[PDB]
Amino acid sequence: ENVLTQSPAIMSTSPGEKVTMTCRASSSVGSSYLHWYQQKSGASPKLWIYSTSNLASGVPARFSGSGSGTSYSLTISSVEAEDAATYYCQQFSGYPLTFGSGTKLEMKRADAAPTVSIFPPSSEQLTSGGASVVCFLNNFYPKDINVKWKIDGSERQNGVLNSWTDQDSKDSTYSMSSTLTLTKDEYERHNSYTCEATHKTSTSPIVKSFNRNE
Amino acid sequence: EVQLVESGGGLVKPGGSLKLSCAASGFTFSSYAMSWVRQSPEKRLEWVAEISSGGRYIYYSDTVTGRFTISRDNARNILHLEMSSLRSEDTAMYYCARGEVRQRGFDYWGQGTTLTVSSAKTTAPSVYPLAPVCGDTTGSSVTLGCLVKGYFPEPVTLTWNSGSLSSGVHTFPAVLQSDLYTLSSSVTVTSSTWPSQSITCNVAHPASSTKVDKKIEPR
Amino acid sequence: DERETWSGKVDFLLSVIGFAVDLANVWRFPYLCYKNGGGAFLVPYGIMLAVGGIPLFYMELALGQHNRKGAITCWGRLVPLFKGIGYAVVLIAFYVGFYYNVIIAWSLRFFFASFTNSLPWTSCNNIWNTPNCRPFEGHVEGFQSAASEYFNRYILELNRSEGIHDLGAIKWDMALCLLIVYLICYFSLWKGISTSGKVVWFTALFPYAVLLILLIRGLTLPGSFLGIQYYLTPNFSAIYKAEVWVDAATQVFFSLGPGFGVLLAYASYNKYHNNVYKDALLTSFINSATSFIAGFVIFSVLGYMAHTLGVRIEDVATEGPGLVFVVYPAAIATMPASTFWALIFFMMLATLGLDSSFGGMEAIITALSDEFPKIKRNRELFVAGLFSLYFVVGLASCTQGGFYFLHLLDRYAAGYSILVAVFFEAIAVSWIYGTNRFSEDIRDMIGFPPGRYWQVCWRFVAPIFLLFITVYGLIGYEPLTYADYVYPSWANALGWCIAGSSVVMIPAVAIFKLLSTPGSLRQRFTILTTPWRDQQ
Ligand SMILES: CC(C)CCC[C@@H](C)[C@H]1CC[C@H]2[C@@H]3CC=C4C[C@@H](OC(=O)CCC(=O)O)CC[C@]4(C)[C@H]3CC[C@]12C
Ligand SMILES: CCCCCCCCCCO[C@@H]1O[C@H](CO)[C@@H](O[C@H]2O[C@H](CO)[C@@H](O)[C@H](O)[C@H]2O)[C@H](O)[C@H]1O
Ligand SMILES: CC(C)CCC[C@@H](C)[C@H]1CC[C@H]2[C@@H]3CC=C4C[C@@H](O)CC[C@]4(C)[C@H]3CC[C@]12C
Ligand SMILES: NC[C@H](O)c1ccc(O)c(O)c1
Ligand SMILES: [Cl-]
Ligand code: NA
Ligand code: NA
Repeated sequence: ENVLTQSPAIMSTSPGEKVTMTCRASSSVGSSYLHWYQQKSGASPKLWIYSTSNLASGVPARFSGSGSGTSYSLTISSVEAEDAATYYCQQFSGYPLTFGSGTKLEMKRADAAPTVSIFPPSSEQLTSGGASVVCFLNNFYPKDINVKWKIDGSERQNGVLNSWTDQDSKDSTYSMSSTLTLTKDEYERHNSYTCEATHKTSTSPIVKSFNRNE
Repeated sequence: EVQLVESGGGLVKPGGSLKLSCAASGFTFSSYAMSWVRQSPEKRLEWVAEISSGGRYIYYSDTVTGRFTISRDNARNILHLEMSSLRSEDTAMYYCARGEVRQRGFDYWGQGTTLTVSSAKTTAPSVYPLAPVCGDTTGSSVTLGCLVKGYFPEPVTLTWNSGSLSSGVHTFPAVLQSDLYTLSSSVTVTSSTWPSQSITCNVAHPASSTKVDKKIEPR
Repeated sequence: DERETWSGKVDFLLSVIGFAVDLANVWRFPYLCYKNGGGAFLVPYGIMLAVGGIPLFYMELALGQHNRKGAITCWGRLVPLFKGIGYAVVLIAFYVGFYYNVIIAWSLRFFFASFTNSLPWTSCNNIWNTPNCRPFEGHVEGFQSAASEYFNRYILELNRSEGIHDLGAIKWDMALCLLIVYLICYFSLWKGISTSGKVVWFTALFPYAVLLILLIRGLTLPGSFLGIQYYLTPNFSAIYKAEVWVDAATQVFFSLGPGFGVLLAYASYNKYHNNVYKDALLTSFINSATSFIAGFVIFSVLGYMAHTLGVRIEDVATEGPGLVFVVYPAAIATMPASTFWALIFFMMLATLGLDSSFGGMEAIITALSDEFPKIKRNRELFVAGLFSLYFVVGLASCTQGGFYFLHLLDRYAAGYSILVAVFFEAIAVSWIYGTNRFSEDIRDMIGFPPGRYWQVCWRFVAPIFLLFITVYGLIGYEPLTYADYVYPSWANALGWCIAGSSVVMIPAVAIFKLLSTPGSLRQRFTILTTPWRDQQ
């Protein structure tokens, strides 16, 4: 099996810059058999470059390909926001057919701190026996963020579900949801719940709390 | 002009068997080799099987050989994939791709069809409405939420006010935890619009014939 | 089936180049240009080449590489109802072996005759000459040139034979030469393509060394440009006459030898994923390119003959063995260092033929080694016995009247037989196996299907291209005669049996096993039209 390794795995770029990604094969591949596919977040793959250098129909001229043997590369001349996607190389010269591990191209934007919002358990859920307090951390950049839960003053590390969104296609931001789940008894046996968010934009964390009275 | 449509496939118990289909239109189907390519939930592309124009040459991936059978119907322009003794590793979205010329690649892909192989049991989601807590207000916009908890399998579809409200919504992708999916979504609107106008969460889980609406009220 | 493979790819390319490029590239193509409008002849020649020749050439190369078996086994596995095609193709190759090598012997005989200070065929005052000898070629039937009389009265001794009945004595100098060619063929096709594919290095490349030397020598002779004029100067009036289109069509078919059984055998040792399409286009071009280059070598000396030696161009712009054994040696014997030109020229003729002999013989050896394992196990023995039958029967062509016998085979061994054989090959491939089923096989080898151009040519043009030949070949038919000799009507029949002994295998085998399988009429017309691989 001819495994194709792509690097980098993720890479950010500001519109206008030049982008290059590489596809290294574990066995020599005929140049006429190396292809590249573009897959946008949520859609299916689309043939992008075939025979190393040939642009598929509809592919703008700012895309180029090159390489041979075991080293190939896809290169964007001046990257545009509509180029944010995952790029897969693929060899068609030997069975089994093998796709590369892919390079995810994300857009670079200015830093943005998140707008946090804390939500106590729904009344419907409290009667079903459980209690989930969710917390949204919306429209921030860069993607890495860190959430922390505190019940009263003690921090709670267990029973959390975090989810990230794909990079937004309009403002290039990220958003992240985090849900803390406890039993109704455990929940009603405490007073204040706190959602602390740590992010590169701030020296100290953004906090949002609420007491089970107001 | 060329169209490929995958179909069939959903939840299947391990060891079970299921059959996928691909409908071809817009070209002389009988002249092109076809392949199935799947994409695991970890988003990795993996080729599975290829069948030649007249079905006389068939290649299989090592990880699938002996269990999957690729077949062709040039009369009705349909591609099939017969799967047996399935395992969880086979869980993926199965793509149907056209690729006659090895030197040109897979020039057309279908929309995909999802196969979930799991011994978990289908369950409907509890849909809870998320409304802020009495406090600050004093902002141009406020944000609401909707919690879809403990369902299976994928997918569920979530909209706000039946689709009229779209700007300012973040529906976070679902996360599996101990055989149950949880999923949340947030909307933000100017204070002059809520609770002035009514804002409602519309969840849909066809796997469990669920269809619920939850109006967000600030009790 | 752990079939062996060409030690290197050049072994295959040179083996194909060698089989294709033979004396016909020298003693027929340039003549056809000079006769059919010079440069204008390239119009119908290139069209017939692109539309009939290279398609069929490409087809058999792909079949051989894909089905990986000799001619008999291949067509059997392709459509059983037409397995006889493989038998006809092997028998035809067998017959032409009885006369193709004696022309190589003539080349060695003249080669050994050139080890002298003054070439024998120069003057008209030898024991073999007649009072009607003249120094160079003329246009009166009873007055031959010095070189003509040498070839006729000394080498062949054909003057002492009254026809095919009167054969006469066995010229043991020719028999010795014939043996030296079968000995060369033996220790070449001796242990398979392991050595075959290497001997082809010298035999396929050496002719280009000599063509290069003779090309410089000829173009630097007084009057050579005049020859190039008779060779090429266009006269597109010839394009209008249908005699030049059948001339082009026929030369293109017989110069590539598509469907003769050897391209199949040669390709059957390629690796399954070899780009045989790139091979067919490469070698087919090198073949025609070699004919073009050769025309300059010939007519440069032809113009020299007509300008310094004072002869009519029509009297020396001949074709066939007369051009290489009479006209050209005469000019060689008239230039400084003649002994050198004569020695490398006759050596070129030899190596031009050997390649093509190898191919015809391999077609037989491979086809049988793939259908009867007794032969495959004892290769060295089989060819030993084959060549021996060739040589022994070949002694009848080392006789004094051998030409009459050899001339008979030339006009009947493969003349119409191979045409009807390839016609069924094209019909079987495109219409009974299927062009889509065939294009699918090529896709699996080279990764892409043949274009619609190649499919249209295999399905409609190729059968018309081959009928266009066979029809006009039957229309121009006239009884067999050499000079004043009229062959007796029993000889004229002997040739038709040789012609039929191959073609009959097609309907004969189609009748035999059409009854050897059990079932209904349609149930058997389908058990015999289902390919072998479509059974697993
Ligand atoms: C004096 C000597 C050198 C004459 C040599 C002439 C041939 C070498 C040239 C003349 C016409 C050419 C042909 C013109 C047209 C084509 C069609 C072409 O078909 C294609 O469309 C290729 C792509 C495809 O259909 O797959 C293949 C090459 C071919 C046969 C060419 C092959 C080379 C040919 C025979
Ligand atoms: C390396 C191993 C080679 C294998 C052996 C070669 C086999 C070829 C034998 C041909 O026979 C000879 O041919 C010569 C060709 O001409 C004749 O010379 C004839 O012509 C000569 C001039 O060319 C004259 O000098 C001679 O007297 C006259 O016999 C000669 O008689 C004859 O026996
Ligand atoms: C004007 C004339 C005499 C020029 C002679 C041209 C000669 C040199 C040409 C004609 C045929 C050509 C050969 C055709 C086939 C191949 C296979 C290729 O993979 C290696 C080169 C090789 C071996 C070529 C070498 C050069 C060649 C021999
Ligand atoms: N062009 C090759 C030549 O016509 C030829 C030589 C030997 C053969 O056995 C044959 O069938 C054809
Ligand atoms: Cl030719
Ligand atoms: Na030829
Ligand atoms: Na030859």
